[PDB]
Amino acid sequence: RWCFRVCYRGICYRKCR
Repeated sequence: RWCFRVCYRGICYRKCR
């Protein structure tokens, strides 16, 4: 599962496809 972390305004969330 490819997961990457994205930070938005400090909110760092992880998207996984």
